[PDB]
Amino acid sequence: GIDHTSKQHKRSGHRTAPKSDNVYLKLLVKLYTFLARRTDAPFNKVVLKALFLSKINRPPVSVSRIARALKQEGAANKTVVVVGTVTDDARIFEFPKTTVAALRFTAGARAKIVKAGGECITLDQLAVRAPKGQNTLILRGPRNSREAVRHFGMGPHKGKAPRILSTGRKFERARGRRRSKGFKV
Amino acid sequence: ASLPHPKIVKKHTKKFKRHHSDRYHRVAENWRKQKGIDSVVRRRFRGNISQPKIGYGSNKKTKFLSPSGHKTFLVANVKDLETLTMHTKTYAAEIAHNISAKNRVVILARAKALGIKVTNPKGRLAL
Amino acid sequence: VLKKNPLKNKQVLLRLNPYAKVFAAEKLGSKKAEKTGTKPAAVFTETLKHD
Amino acid sequence: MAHFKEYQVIGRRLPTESVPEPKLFRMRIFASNEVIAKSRYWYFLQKLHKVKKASGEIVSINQINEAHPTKVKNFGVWVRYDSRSGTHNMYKEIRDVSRVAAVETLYQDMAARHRARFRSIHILKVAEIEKTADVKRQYVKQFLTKDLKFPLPHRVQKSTKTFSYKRPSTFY
Amino acid sequence: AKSKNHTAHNQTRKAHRNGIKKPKTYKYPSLKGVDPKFRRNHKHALHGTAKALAAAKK
Amino acid sequence: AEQVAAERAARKAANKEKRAIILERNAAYQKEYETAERNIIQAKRDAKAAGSYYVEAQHKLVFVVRIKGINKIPPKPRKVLQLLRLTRINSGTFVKVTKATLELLKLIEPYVAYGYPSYSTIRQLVYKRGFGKINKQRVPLSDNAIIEANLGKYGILSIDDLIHEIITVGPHFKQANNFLWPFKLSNPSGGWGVPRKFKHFIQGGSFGNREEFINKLVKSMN
Amino acid sequence: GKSHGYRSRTRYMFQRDFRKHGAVHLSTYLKVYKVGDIVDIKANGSIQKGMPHKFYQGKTGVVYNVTKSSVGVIINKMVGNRYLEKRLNLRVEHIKHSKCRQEFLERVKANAAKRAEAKAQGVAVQLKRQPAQPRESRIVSTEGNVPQTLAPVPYETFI
RNA sequence: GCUUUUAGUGGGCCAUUUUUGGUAAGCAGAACUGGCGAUGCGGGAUGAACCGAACGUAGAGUUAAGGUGCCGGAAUACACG
RNA sequence: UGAUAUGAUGCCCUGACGAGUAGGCAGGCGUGGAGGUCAGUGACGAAGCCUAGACCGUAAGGUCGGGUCGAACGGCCUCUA
Ligand SMILES: [Mg+2]
Ligand SMILES: [Mg+2]
Ligand SMILES: [Mg+2]
Ligand SMILES: [Mg+2]
Ligand SMILES: [Mg+2]
Ligand SMILES: [Mg+2]
Ligand SMILES: [Mg+2]
Ligand SMILES: [Mg+2]
Ligand SMILES: [Mg+2]
Ligand SMILES: [Mg+2]
Ligand SMILES: [Mg+2]
Ligand SMILES: [Mg+2]
Ligand SMILES: [Mg+2]
Ligand SMILES: [Mg+2]
Ligand SMILES: [Mg+2]
Ligand SMILES: [Mg+2]
Ligand SMILES: [Mg+2]
Ligand SMILES: [Mg+2]
Ligand SMILES: [Mg+2]
Ligand SMILES: [Mg+2]
Ligand SMILES: [Mg+2]
Ligand SMILES: [Mg+2]
Ligand SMILES: [Mg+2]
Ligand SMILES: [Mg+2]
Ligand SMILES: [Mg+2]
Ligand SMILES: [Mg+2]
Ligand SMILES: [Mg+2]
Ligand SMILES: [Mg+2]
Ligand SMILES: [Mg+2]
Ligand SMILES: [Mg+2]
Ligand SMILES: [Mg+2]
Ligand SMILES: [Mg+2]
Ligand SMILES: [Mg+2]
Ligand SMILES: [Mg+2]
Ligand SMILES: [Mg+2]
Ligand SMILES: [Mg+2]
Ligand SMILES: [Mg+2]
Ligand SMILES: [Mg+2]
Repeated sequence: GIDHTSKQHKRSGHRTAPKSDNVYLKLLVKLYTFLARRTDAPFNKVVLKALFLSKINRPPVSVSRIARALKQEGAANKTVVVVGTVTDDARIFEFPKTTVAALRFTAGARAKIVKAGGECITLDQLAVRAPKGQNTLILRGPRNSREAVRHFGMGPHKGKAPRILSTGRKFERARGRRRSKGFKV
Repeated sequence: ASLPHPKIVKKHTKKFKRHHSDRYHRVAENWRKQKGIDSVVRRRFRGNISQPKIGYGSNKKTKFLSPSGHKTFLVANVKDLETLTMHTKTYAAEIAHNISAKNRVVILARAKALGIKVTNPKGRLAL
Repeated sequence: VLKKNPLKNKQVLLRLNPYAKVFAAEKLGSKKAEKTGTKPAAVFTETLKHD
Repeated sequence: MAHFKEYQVIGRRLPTESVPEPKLFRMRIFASNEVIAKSRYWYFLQKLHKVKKASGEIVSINQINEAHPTKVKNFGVWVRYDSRSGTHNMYKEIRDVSRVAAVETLYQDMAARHRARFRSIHILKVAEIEKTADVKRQYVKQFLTKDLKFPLPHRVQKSTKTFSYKRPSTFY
Repeated sequence: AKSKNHTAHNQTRKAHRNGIKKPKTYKYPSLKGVDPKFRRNHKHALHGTAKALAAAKK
Repeated sequence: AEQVAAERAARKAANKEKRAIILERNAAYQKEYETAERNIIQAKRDAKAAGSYYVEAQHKLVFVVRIKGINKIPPKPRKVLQLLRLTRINSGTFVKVTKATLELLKLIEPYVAYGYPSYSTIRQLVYKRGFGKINKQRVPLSDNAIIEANLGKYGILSIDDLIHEIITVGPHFKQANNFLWPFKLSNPSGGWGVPRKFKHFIQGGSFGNREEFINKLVKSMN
Repeated sequence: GKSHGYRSRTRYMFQRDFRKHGAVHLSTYLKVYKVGDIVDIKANGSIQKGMPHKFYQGKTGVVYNVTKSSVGVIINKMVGNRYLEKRLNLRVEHIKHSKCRQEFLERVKANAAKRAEAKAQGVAVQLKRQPAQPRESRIVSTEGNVPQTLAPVPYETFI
């Protein structure tokens, strides 16, 4: 026998293909595992993996979030890459020109991008313009701004937001939530 | 006439029969695995029957091959039979159990023409 | 595909370690040593055979 | 314990700054190999002087062969041993052709007669008895008489086959 | 019907499966429990030097 | 494209240079080794001549074999056995001797056998059962390029370069030694020589430091 | 029934050091502590205020706060399979500056020196610490020292 | 390194060492570890816990603990009492 | 991923590992009914049943021959209990 120092037959724990069944997605992966295998460019590896990500791990990127990233000094002319969908933000009044490569653009989001004289590119189109991912800026959405996360880590003194259906006074606000009744948290 | 293969090794040829399938009529021979707490079979005590496990799995090279070296392929009619036209060194046709006698004479005939092997030619032969 | 023992296979013995050819040739494993006669002091022999 | 060799073992305390060249003690040890022999040395050394292997050093280890291996000798032998209920000093006499052979049978004897294993025995002294009639125990003296002769009655030959066609004879 | 009272038996086998995780040190530990008078001044102190380095890039 | 004998020549010619470097190296080690041995022999003689005692430097290198199976081992020795990379029976590794290793050996004495390996048994350990660890994957040695590839940055382009680094306990001994997968030995072909193994060597058993007697054991297990 | 109160089991732990009772010498109060300092915790039985609980006796930690009569000390205490951060308010009588880092601070300052002196001559440093090495060979002389031969000794009594 | 979510469990018992009650117990109760429980395989005739050794299907070699008069594979082996 | 030949979850190279109750997960076997398909099988004999006859699968199971029989039934992709 062996005195095993490590658990045997352990799966790496990382996705391999996306769990999705969509042909077009499976083709883009076909494209980028090739690109990742032959290009030595780190960008392609980062993209290939992102395509496997489940919907929760690929939050949308706002069109205003895009606009902010090009305000980095030196980055104004880079072409932003979002592996996921891009959403419209009504609350910015001026959107730069640039170029956005994404999986999806909402109707209003690509409209805004296009009205400033910008471009909306699919990742394969991005692939052909930038096989090594040259001059690209990759943006990720805010993963932990999701609602479920508010309830994660619930416990005494944790400040963490109960799982509750109705709210308002006289829903889980009395004994244990204030000094007057019992104790507080 | 079969594509050449390594010598075929069966590795356990004896049937795995349910424990006590020999003891009571109510217990079929079909394999079923002991879940009992005390059971000598599940605990692998020396002297008892052996249970199926993946170690017994056949060599990928010769797996599915028959003694002759051909994989067998079920055949209803000529069209089915003709799917073997380009592989006669790999597959052999086994004629389906419910094919009529008169139809079997046609499948055999075309089989000969194409050089496709047939595993049960004597089936329903009027002789 | 199949590991070969340098200690039983002269081919691969010579593959690793080219010095093996001259070693065997100059015979080298049976080397004779310089003959010197230096002798141990009386103190050494006395305490050896002491009680 | 095994077939014995006799070793000279020399050791000392590690040299200190204020005491370099410490005092060099020797023991003669009977053991089957140098590994046991050096062990035994530290065993008795810690029973005498303030040291232990960790603060000491083995200076030299040497095997000592019999001076006259084909000459018969009367050995007087001195031993300390532990019994079940106490510890005791003994004097036995052994007659053999080398010290190393004598210590062999001593250890056998102590095992057989007094049930002492090797751990329970200290060889105090082994020395040749130079004048006969300094020989004390009579199971030896017996063998020092002049013109000594004896027969070996009732002899058993070992058979090489399971069956015999004769019936045997113990004549000699 | 009495029964076992207590034991620590097996408890450290368990502790060691996923465990005895080292403390997890951080640069910039929290100021929690620090003297308020100090923290109040420390606050203004930092605001001033912040303003100071923005006056460097003015 | 040329490449036919063209870059085959640029290759074969370069291959011939490496074997050349290897020849004069192994030729040197041999000189090194025997004049090191002769010198100690004469040290001992000259000291007796002077009426003195020549004591050798304590050994800087030992070879440990796990003599004990996998079950019912106390946790502390158990960790050590892992850290010394002996996780199964009769497998063994080389150890450099310092205070902070010697104390490790101490803890595992009941479960192992060890001593001072001769050049001979190191040589035959590596030529026969020597394997490297390359992206894990326990690669058999069998060609010198395998070594130069992985140990090259430390010097060491041959199998005998390796052996030399081990036996002399060189500057790069840690990297050299860790490179070698733990040796997998069979049981002894003579047998253990003792009636019971799990006594110390001194007590008629098999475990602990049997010193130079480790070579007789390992050679029968190799 | 059982008794688990705060100072239980602490009889000899908080006891006073033979012929050391009485007022605490004034140097204990003249010492000065800063945030980040590494201190050792040992309770002084004569000072009942600002006392460490017995669990932190013999424990070493870091100063996270400085106050009038006291210093706050964080300690990693392990409960379960994990460590939790503990914050202790201790009076200065129960705290002592630790020498646990002294050799390191010494070794750094000495290392800088050897490194500069090396560069300024050339290279050749070796400033990592090394374990006890086995001894080199040596020649021991029999002159003035001839080996004395010892034997084991017979059983005696002297009671 | 980090996050979420959920099963079963919440009668335990044994061995060396430390150890309390009891004349004691194959009794009752703690400490650390290793085990049985959940585990077959070789040894201890037999046996939950001992010794050895932890299991995919197989070939050749070598061994452990334990054995080698006959049952029974293996010296009615050598040696001193 | 390079077409002009057949599986890209594929094909090829290499290393290590394999005990298991309660329990988790995975990949598969089998049944009644449903959408699609093979212009599937069949009164020149469907289904069923019998058979120390044959063949494939580690296995759940699958396939054939022969006997008996008399009107219906199956493969594959999916749906459902
Ligand atoms: Mg919100
Ligand atoms: Mg009120
Ligand atoms: Mg059942
Ligand atoms: Mg049973
Ligand atoms: Mg049971
Ligand atoms: Mg009750
Ligand atoms: Mg009870
Ligand atoms: Mg209970
Ligand atoms: Mg109670
Ligand atoms: Mg090591
Ligand atoms: Mg043999
Ligand atoms: Mg032999
Ligand atoms: Mg025995
Ligand atoms: Mg061998
Ligand atoms: Mg009490
Ligand atoms: Mg008060
Ligand atoms: Mg849970
Ligand atoms: Mg529950
Ligand atoms: Mg639970
Ligand atoms: Mg529960
Ligand atoms: Mg036990
Ligand atoms: Mg009890
Ligand atoms: Mg149970
Ligand atoms: Mg178990
Ligand atoms: Mg077991
Ligand atoms: Mg034991
Ligand atoms: Mg009998
Ligand atoms: Mg026999
Ligand atoms: Mg399993
Ligand atoms: Mg399967
Ligand atoms: Mg199904
Ligand atoms: Mg169905
Ligand atoms: Mg059959
Ligand atoms: Mg057939
Ligand atoms: Mg019929
Ligand atoms: Mg029918
Ligand atoms: Mg009808
Ligand atoms: Mg389905």
